[PDB]
Amino acid sequence: MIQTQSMLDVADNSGARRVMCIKVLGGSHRRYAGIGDIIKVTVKEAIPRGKVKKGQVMTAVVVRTKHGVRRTDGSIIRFDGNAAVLLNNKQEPIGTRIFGPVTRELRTEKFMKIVSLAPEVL
Amino acid sequence: MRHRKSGRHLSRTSAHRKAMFQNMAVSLFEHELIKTTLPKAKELRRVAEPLITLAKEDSVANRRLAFDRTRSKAAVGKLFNDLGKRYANRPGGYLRILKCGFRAGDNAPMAYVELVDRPV
Amino acid sequence: AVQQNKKSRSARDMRRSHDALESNALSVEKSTGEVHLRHHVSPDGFYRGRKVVDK
Amino acid sequence: MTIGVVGRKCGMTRIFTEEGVSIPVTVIEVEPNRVTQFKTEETDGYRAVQVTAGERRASRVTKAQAGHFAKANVAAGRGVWEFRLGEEQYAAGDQITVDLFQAGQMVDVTGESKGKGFAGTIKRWNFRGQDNTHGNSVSHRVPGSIGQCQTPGRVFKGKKMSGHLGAERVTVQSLEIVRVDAERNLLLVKGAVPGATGGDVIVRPAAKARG
Amino acid sequence: NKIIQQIEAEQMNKEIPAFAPGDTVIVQVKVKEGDRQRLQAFEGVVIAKRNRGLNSAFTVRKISNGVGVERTFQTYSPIVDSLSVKRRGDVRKAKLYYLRALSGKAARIKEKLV
RNA sequence: UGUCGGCUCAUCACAUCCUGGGGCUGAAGCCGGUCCCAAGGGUAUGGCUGUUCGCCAUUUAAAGUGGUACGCGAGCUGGGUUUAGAACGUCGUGAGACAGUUCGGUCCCUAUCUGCCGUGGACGUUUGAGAUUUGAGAGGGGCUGCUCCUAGUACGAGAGGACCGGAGUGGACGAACCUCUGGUGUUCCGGUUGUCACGCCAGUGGCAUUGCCGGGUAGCUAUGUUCGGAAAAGAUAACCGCUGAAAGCAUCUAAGCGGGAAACUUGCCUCAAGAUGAGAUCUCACUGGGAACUUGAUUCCCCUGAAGGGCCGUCGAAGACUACGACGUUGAUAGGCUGGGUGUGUAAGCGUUGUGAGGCGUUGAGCUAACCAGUACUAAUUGCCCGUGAGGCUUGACCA
RNA sequence: CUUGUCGGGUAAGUUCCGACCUGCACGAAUGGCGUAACGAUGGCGGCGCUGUCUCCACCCGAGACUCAGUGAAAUUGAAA
RNA sequence: AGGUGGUCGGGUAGAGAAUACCAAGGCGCUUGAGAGAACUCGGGUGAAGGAACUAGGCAAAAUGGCACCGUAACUUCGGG
RNA sequence: AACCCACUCCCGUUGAAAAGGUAGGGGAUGACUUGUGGAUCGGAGUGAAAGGCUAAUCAAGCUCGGAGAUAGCUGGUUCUC
RNA sequence: AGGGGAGUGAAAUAGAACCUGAAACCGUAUGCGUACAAGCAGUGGGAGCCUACUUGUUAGGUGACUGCGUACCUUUUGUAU
Ligand SMILES: [Mg+2]
Ligand SMILES: [Mg+2]
Ligand SMILES: [Mg+2]
Ligand SMILES: [Mg+2]
Ligand SMILES: [Mg+2]
Ligand SMILES: [Mg+2]
Ligand SMILES: [Mg+2]
Ligand SMILES: [Mg+2]
Ligand SMILES: [Mg+2]
Ligand SMILES: [Mg+2]
Ligand SMILES: [Mg+2]
Ligand SMILES: [Mg+2]
Ligand SMILES: [Mg+2]
Ligand SMILES: [Mg+2]
Ligand SMILES: [Mg+2]
Ligand SMILES: [Mg+2]
Ligand SMILES: [Mg+2]
Ligand SMILES: [Mg+2]
Ligand SMILES: [Mg+2]
Ligand SMILES: [Mg+2]
Ligand SMILES: [Mg+2]
Ligand SMILES: [Mg+2]
Ligand SMILES: [Mg+2]
Ligand SMILES: [Mg+2]
Ligand SMILES: [Mg+2]
Ligand SMILES: [Mg+2]
Ligand SMILES: [Mg+2]
Ligand SMILES: [Mg+2]
Ligand SMILES: [Mg+2]
Ligand SMILES: [Mg+2]
Ligand SMILES: [Mg+2]
Ligand SMILES: [Mg+2]
Ligand SMILES: [Mg+2]
Ligand SMILES: [Mg+2]
Ligand SMILES: [Mg+2]
Ligand SMILES: [Mg+2]
Ligand SMILES: [Mg+2]
Ligand SMILES: [Mg+2]
Ligand SMILES: [Mg+2]
Ligand SMILES: [Mg+2]
Ligand SMILES: [Mg+2]
Ligand SMILES: [Mg+2]
Ligand SMILES: [Mg+2]
Ligand SMILES: [Mg+2]
Ligand SMILES: [Mg+2]
Ligand SMILES: [Mg+2]
Ligand SMILES: [Mg+2]
Ligand SMILES: [Mg+2]
Ligand SMILES: [Mg+2]
Ligand SMILES: [Mg+2]
Ligand SMILES: [Mg+2]
Ligand SMILES: [Mg+2]
Ligand SMILES: [Mg+2]
Ligand SMILES: [Mg+2]
Ligand SMILES: [Mg+2]
Ligand SMILES: [Mg+2]
Ligand SMILES: [Mg+2]
Ligand SMILES: [Mg+2]
Ligand SMILES: [Mg+2]
Ligand SMILES: [Mg+2]
Ligand SMILES: [Mg+2]
Ligand SMILES: [Mg+2]
Ligand SMILES: [Mg+2]
Ligand SMILES: [Mg+2]
Ligand SMILES: [Mg+2]
Ligand SMILES: [Mg+2]
Ligand SMILES: [Mg+2]
Ligand SMILES: [Mg+2]
Ligand SMILES: [Mg+2]
Ligand SMILES: [Mg+2]
Ligand SMILES: [Mg+2]
Ligand SMILES: [Mg+2]
Ligand SMILES: [Mg+2]
Ligand SMILES: [Mg+2]
Ligand SMILES: [Mg+2]
Ligand SMILES: [Mg+2]
Ligand SMILES: [Mg+2]
Ligand SMILES: [Mg+2]
Ligand SMILES: [Mg+2]
Ligand SMILES: [Mg+2]
Ligand SMILES: [Mg+2]
Ligand SMILES: [Mg+2]
Ligand SMILES: [Mg+2]
Ligand SMILES: [Mg+2]
Ligand SMILES: [Mg+2]
Ligand SMILES: [Mg+2]
Ligand SMILES: [Mg+2]
Ligand SMILES: [Mg+2]
Ligand SMILES: [Mg+2]
Ligand SMILES: [Mg+2]
Ligand SMILES: [Mg+2]
Ligand SMILES: [Mg+2]
Ligand SMILES: [Mg+2]
Ligand SMILES: [Mg+2]
Ligand SMILES: [Mg+2]
Ligand SMILES: [Mg+2]
Ligand SMILES: [Mg+2]
Ligand SMILES: [Mg+2]
Ligand SMILES: [Mg+2]
Ligand SMILES: [Mg+2]
Ligand SMILES: [Mg+2]
Ligand SMILES: [Mg+2]
Ligand SMILES: [Mg+2]
Ligand SMILES: [Mg+2]
Ligand SMILES: [Mg+2]
Ligand SMILES: [Mg+2]
Ligand SMILES: [Mg+2]
Ligand SMILES: [Mg+2]
Ligand SMILES: [Mg+2]
Ligand SMILES: [Mg+2]
Ligand SMILES: [Mg+2]
Ligand SMILES: [Mg+2]
Ligand SMILES: [Mg+2]
Ligand SMILES: [Mg+2]
Ligand SMILES: [Mg+2]
Ligand SMILES: [Mg+2]
Ligand SMILES: [Mg+2]
Ligand SMILES: [Mg+2]
Ligand SMILES: [Mg+2]
Ligand SMILES: [Mg+2]
Ligand SMILES: [Mg+2]
Ligand SMILES: [Mg+2]
Ligand SMILES: [Mg+2]
Ligand SMILES: [Mg+2]
Ligand SMILES: [Mg+2]
Ligand SMILES: [Mg+2]
Ligand SMILES: [Mg+2]
Ligand SMILES: [Mg+2]
Ligand SMILES: [Mg+2]
Ligand SMILES: [Mg+2]
Ligand SMILES: [Mg+2]
Ligand SMILES: [Mg+2]
Ligand SMILES: [Mg+2]
Ligand SMILES: [Mg+2]
Ligand SMILES: [Mg+2]
Ligand SMILES: [Mg+2]
Ligand SMILES: [Mg+2]
Ligand SMILES: [Mg+2]
Ligand SMILES: [Mg+2]
Ligand SMILES: [Mg+2]
Ligand SMILES: [Mg+2]
Ligand SMILES: [Mg+2]
Ligand SMILES: [Mg+2]
Ligand SMILES: [Mg+2]
Ligand SMILES: [Mg+2]
Ligand SMILES: [Mg+2]
Ligand SMILES: [Mg+2]
Ligand SMILES: [Mg+2]
Ligand SMILES: [Mg+2]
Ligand SMILES: [Mg+2]
Ligand SMILES: [Mg+2]
Ligand SMILES: [Mg+2]
Ligand SMILES: [Mg+2]
Ligand SMILES: [Mg+2]
Ligand SMILES: [Mg+2]
Ligand SMILES: [Mg+2]
Ligand SMILES: [Mg+2]
Ligand SMILES: [Mg+2]
Ligand SMILES: [Mg+2]
Ligand SMILES: [Mg+2]
Ligand SMILES: [Mg+2]
Ligand SMILES: [Mg+2]
Ligand SMILES: [Mg+2]
Ligand SMILES: [Mg+2]
Ligand SMILES: [Mg+2]
Ligand SMILES: [Mg+2]
Ligand SMILES: [Mg+2]
Ligand SMILES: [Mg+2]
Ligand SMILES: [Mg+2]
Ligand SMILES: [Mg+2]
Ligand SMILES: [Mg+2]
Ligand SMILES: [Mg+2]
Ligand SMILES: [Mg+2]
Ligand SMILES: [Mg+2]
Repeated sequence: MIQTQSMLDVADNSGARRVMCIKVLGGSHRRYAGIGDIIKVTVKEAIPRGKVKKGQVMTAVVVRTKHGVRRTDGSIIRFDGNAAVLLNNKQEPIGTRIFGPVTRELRTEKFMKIVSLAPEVL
Repeated sequence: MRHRKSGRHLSRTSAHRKAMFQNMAVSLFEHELIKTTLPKAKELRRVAEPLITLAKEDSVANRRLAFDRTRSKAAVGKLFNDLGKRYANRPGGYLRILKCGFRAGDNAPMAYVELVDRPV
Repeated sequence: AVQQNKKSRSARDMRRSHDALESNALSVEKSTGEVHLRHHVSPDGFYRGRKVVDK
Repeated sequence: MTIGVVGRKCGMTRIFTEEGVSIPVTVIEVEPNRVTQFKTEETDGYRAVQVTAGERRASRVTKAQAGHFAKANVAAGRGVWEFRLGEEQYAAGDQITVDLFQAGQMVDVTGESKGKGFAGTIKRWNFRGQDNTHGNSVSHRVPGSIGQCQTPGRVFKGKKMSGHLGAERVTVQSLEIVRVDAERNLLLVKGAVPGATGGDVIVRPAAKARG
Repeated sequence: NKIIQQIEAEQMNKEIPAFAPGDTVIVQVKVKEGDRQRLQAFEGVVIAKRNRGLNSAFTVRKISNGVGVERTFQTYSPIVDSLSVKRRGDVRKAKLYYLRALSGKAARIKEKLV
């Protein structure tokens, strides 16, 4: 679960290193964003010649959380950190590569592109 | 809430509650009939009775275990020599509680705790 | 906080209509005819036809 | 509605489906219910059936209840319950088992919830606490204000205050029967059932259903 | 609780070999990506266990692509197709939660040869 | 009669912000504008500032306007303002002043009455008792997004894009629960530092915040799991009618007959006969004498006190005390005991290897709270007190 | 007037830092402008850390509650 | 639970008259017993976040020893 | 550290206390702290200056006198027709 | 400790906290009223019950039910306020 002021690293290659959540989208008074949830972030650290800058406001999808995701047989998968992928205006990834593993809850129509690029899908 | 919980606080810390019942059990083995408050007598049978069960089998490891729980050399010898042989064929229930009124000082309900088969 | 008027005689006696004391369950030992509290050892040291403490 | 069974709550467990899904299940043991009395329009007004289940030792059954239990040769059990039936016929001494239910079959379960003794406004009414620092004075879980100034000048009836989260009668609606066991007299229901293990529960067909 | 025990005992027929915390195990996990049914492998060290009959569980931990991931399996779930011990570990504890703060060579488990 | 703002908790109006129903449009569609009906339920988080406001950033279906001592300090705060200290600008010869700035600056009260939230005692309900009940009445609840199919269809040159109907999945809110995922778990098991003690070695114990820690059973619990808001019926609002004259036409209206909304009455949940209008049903118990009258719903004495209730005891996922629920030897109510389970993690002693710390074996050992099952070993006595002795009169209808 | 205007810092800065000069109403021993070290001094910003907070949960002691003993206080025209 | 001048002052750890566990010596603080509600006080642990709290990081959490390596602007040449 | 002090929070506010306590805080060889004895006082003393302190009293101490100061101001003022 | 008798005394309810022994205040006994009823507690009317004796055109005690009815002082233009 991700809320406002949470810091999470970037699993893309878009030039950003750390982003901060500034809004959880999709409902009034909504509190937490899980894996597969769309959020609004600000870029906190970036590569000198990346394709995003410091202080830039944009949209990301949460891809990897320490809280985890639960399956229908009761099992749970957890990760050692929180990660996101930055998206452009039409809701496609901005980078071209994805670092680290992702989960199968991300195999939606609008995020199937980033499932294919991921080295491993848990 | 207290649902399905065992043990009385008796308005003491956990360390001072443990020392007090250690003393009470040692006195009970030495005199075989003591007088105390009724709530204290009902919590005592969860401490003294498991010690009599342990003394039925005599071995170095059992006697050390009894000494760790009663830091008394006289109590360890009274067990393993008198109690444990007297109750060899007794399946539990080695002490008996009998209500005996109230104290004058604060109107506290009192009880008698004695071993079942005292020689007298 | 304190009263704005003093309580009347009748008002405080109504509050005490629950202050009465109840009695205890007393029994008589069949062997000696001695009165004692129910489920308690008698002042002479008997319970259920047996001598338990003998003072 | 209009007819059901009385049972005991045994506890919770799981059922694993062959496709690898875990179902949370409450186990309800329904000892076969016995019909004690049948109430009709012409002799009681409304229309219902009176039922009992279990056993009760003879020293704990009064002579008024023994005679009632003996008009129907039905023997005495713990508790007596009625079900308000629409158009069903029952005779004294009849049996009602888990056989009126099937797999599927959304049902309603009624029980007596666990009792919290005397609750505060935070736990009972989901109030929100005040500051824990920043100068607060002995007022961390207290309820705050309870009214207004001279206008009305009284506390309104129904105000949310503290005391006794109940051991009350609550009903949970639209629960799915996972398994009906007729030989062990068991109902396997998906979800949670009010009360503690060993409490009395009533299972009835769902009143809403439809959707 | 005597009849819940019987309801749970009828669902426990899997083989389920013997393993311990600190062991390196391989778990075959059933995946249905549509109509096709395949098995996936999850290799890592067992860091926790839970012995509760039908409600038993175990947690294994691994490093995928520079990111640590750990999964808690339900032992008698049909999603766990099979299990096998690859290596045995020599540890003193029952729950190896201290491995979360160790990363590389400091996270190695001694091998129980016999 | 304590004056701003914040927190906590609210309650009402409607001049309606969203959701619902309509008329007109300079309404093609998708969007809108304006007016009418409607108060059921909803109705942001932050940066700055003491701020209410306001401006910004990003949300939302929407971020309503007002009353309530500009609601709420015997509920909290004390940033602002309005004591005493000190300083700047300005004014005054000066003491000093400023409704101009600036730094600092004690917020008391054990609840009598009304009120409200819970929980009992007494009496009554016309003989008394155990149990099950009807429902006059009252409370709770009532929110909404997105996606897909109808259908790239109606509409439109194209761009774009529906009404009506159907399915799925969310947000916020509420209830219950503890199977799962976790938290806690000073009552269970280990590691370890300093020191004191048990004669000493080994092994243990006290104290150091539970000394510090690593795990963790039951119970409790959310962040975990399951469920809910309905559909439907009725009477209506605005609005749309049918037939129809007064008034040869016209006209929803004057007679008559309709459709119609989250509002109202039910339907869903909970309480409920102190509903003194005190209701209903099943079953149970009680079938002796005298005396005085002020001579009948009268009083007194002897005898006889049932059904049942309580006291008391062993307890409880019930509990502030109560009440409620189970049991009291014809007994598994509590403790113990015996098995198991669970947790921890290979005890002590002994034997080997080493100069020793230590290792290895016996050994997944030893110990194990609240859990499961069985078992009268211990404790629930062998008792007392309440509660009576057939249930008034009048009128009517059936029997005899 | 005023949250002056421009720049920096933040997603967003009535506070902060650097400037401009239109100084309502600075200014040279009621000293002017600087200044290393020092300060339980005022303002602003970071890292670490966290129950401050989202949003509270469980546990431990002392009260509160019940029983026995002793036993106040402010207040009060009278109260069905 | 306040204040009150001077003298003595052991062991094991320790720089120490700090601190901890003890010695000689002294004491358990003149109401007790229960039960284990809300709420108040003093504490322990806490999922995922990490100042979003607030007038303000108030309070809490955190750091903390000895030896060695290493250390900036600025400076009144001591410092920092 | 002792010792002297009093910056912050909380508790306490009918207090254990008519100014304290627990947890943190400052100085700690000096313009230091402290015992005993002595000197200065009421329009007077003393003051690293707050109108502070001078026996829980200070923009002029306490005590007894002038003295029953004065009070165009509040309050009260007693049996019957 | 305090009492019940017995004695002294004209009288101990003149008994040493001692003449008389009021009121506030606190009790025990008897009679009538009071558990569906709303407010300055009284008063106009008024049934029933109890007691006494003249046995009801009487005296004493209670007061079901019912009509009216917002204390006193001060100060004021004006107070249930
Ligand atoms: Mg128990
Ligand atoms: Mg106590
Ligand atoms: Mg200790
Ligand atoms: Mg009072
Ligand atoms: Mg009052
Ligand atoms: Mg008054
Ligand atoms: Mg008053
Ligand atoms: Mg007054
Ligand atoms: Mg009383
Ligand atoms: Mg309970
Ligand atoms: Mg809850
Ligand atoms: Mg809050
Ligand atoms: Mg809070
Ligand atoms: Mg205070
Ligand atoms: Mg506090
Ligand atoms: Mg009023
Ligand atoms: Mg409320
Ligand atoms: Mg109104
Ligand atoms: Mg309107
Ligand atoms: Mg509107
Ligand atoms: Mg319109
Ligand atoms: Mg208008
Ligand atoms: Mg509305
Ligand atoms: Mg509204
Ligand atoms: Mg409303
Ligand atoms: Mg309405
Ligand atoms: Mg409605
Ligand atoms: Mg906000
Ligand atoms: Mg501010
Ligand atoms: Mg929106
Ligand atoms: Mg309002
Ligand atoms: Mg106000
Ligand atoms: Mg308002
Ligand atoms: Mg306040
Ligand atoms: Mg205020
Ligand atoms: Mg206050
Ligand atoms: Mg107020
Ligand atoms: Mg008030
Ligand atoms: Mg207060
Ligand atoms: Mg202020
Ligand atoms: Mg001043
Ligand atoms: Mg001048
Ligand atoms: Mg200050
Ligand atoms: Mg009042
Ligand atoms: Mg009132
Ligand atoms: Mg009513
Ligand atoms: Mg309602
Ligand atoms: Mg309703
Ligand atoms: Mg909402
Ligand atoms: Mg759980
Ligand atoms: Mg834990
Ligand atoms: Mg040690
Ligand atoms: Mg020694
Ligand atoms: Mg030794
Ligand atoms: Mg050894
Ligand atoms: Mg040793
Ligand atoms: Mg030790
Ligand atoms: Mg010691
Ligand atoms: Mg100590
Ligand atoms: Mg000590
Ligand atoms: Mg520590
Ligand atoms: Mg621990
Ligand atoms: Mg755990
Ligand atoms: Mg647990
Ligand atoms: Mg309708
Ligand atoms: Mg016509
Ligand atoms: Mg017409
Ligand atoms: Mg008409
Ligand atoms: Mg209609
Ligand atoms: Mg709706
Ligand atoms: Mg409707
Ligand atoms: Mg009734
Ligand atoms: Mg009523
Ligand atoms: Mg009835
Ligand atoms: Mg009987
Ligand atoms: Mg009985
Ligand atoms: Mg009890
Ligand atoms: Mg048996
Ligand atoms: Mg038992
Ligand atoms: Mg056993
Ligand atoms: Mg095990
Ligand atoms: Mg070994
Ligand atoms: Mg060994
Ligand atoms: Mg050990
Ligand atoms: Mg081995
Ligand atoms: Mg084991
Ligand atoms: Mg300004
Ligand atoms: Mg400015
Ligand atoms: Mg600017
Ligand atoms: Mg700020
Ligand atoms: Mg700033
Ligand atoms: Mg500037
Ligand atoms: Mg200017
Ligand atoms: Mg100047
Ligand atoms: Mg000059
Ligand atoms: Mg000047
Ligand atoms: Mg300067
Ligand atoms: Mg200084
Ligand atoms: Mg200074
Ligand atoms: Mg500075
Ligand atoms: Mg800031
Ligand atoms: Mg809590
Ligand atoms: Mg406690
Ligand atoms: Mg008492
Ligand atoms: Mg008392
Ligand atoms: Mg001193
Ligand atoms: Mg020393
Ligand atoms: Mg020191
Ligand atoms: Mg000490
Ligand atoms: Mg000592
Ligand atoms: Mg000594
Ligand atoms: Mg004391
Ligand atoms: Mg606390
Ligand atoms: Mg605290
Ligand atoms: Mg704490
Ligand atoms: Mg802590
Ligand atoms: Mg713990
Ligand atoms: Mg945390
Ligand atoms: Mg953590
Ligand atoms: Mg951080
Ligand atoms: Mg902030
Ligand atoms: Mg804020
Ligand atoms: Mg604040
Ligand atoms: Mg701080
Ligand atoms: Mg903290
Ligand atoms: Mg601290
Ligand atoms: Mg600290
Ligand atoms: Mg520096
Ligand atoms: Mg000073
Ligand atoms: Mg502190
Ligand atoms: Mg201090
Ligand atoms: Mg010094
Ligand atoms: Mg010097
Ligand atoms: Mg010097
Ligand atoms: Mg100095
Ligand atoms: Mg000197
Ligand atoms: Mg002198
Ligand atoms: Mg002199
Ligand atoms: Mg003078
Ligand atoms: Mg002077
Ligand atoms: Mg001066
Ligand atoms: Mg002076
Ligand atoms: Mg001054
Ligand atoms: Mg004096
Ligand atoms: Mg003074
Ligand atoms: Mg003068
Ligand atoms: Mg004169
Ligand atoms: Mg005078
Ligand atoms: Mg005057
Ligand atoms: Mg005048
Ligand atoms: Mg006056
Ligand atoms: Mg006067
Ligand atoms: Mg005489
Ligand atoms: Mg006399
Ligand atoms: Mg006399
Ligand atoms: Mg005389
Ligand atoms: Mg006299
Ligand atoms: Mg008198
Ligand atoms: Mg009386
Ligand atoms: Mg009456
Ligand atoms: Mg009525
Ligand atoms: Mg009244
Ligand atoms: Mg009259
Ligand atoms: Mg009369
Ligand atoms: Mg009258
Ligand atoms: Mg009258
Ligand atoms: Mg009136
Ligand atoms: Mg009137
Ligand atoms: Mg007056
Ligand atoms: Mg006036
Ligand atoms: Mg006036
Ligand atoms: Mg006038
Ligand atoms: Mg008037
Ligand atoms: Mg008045």
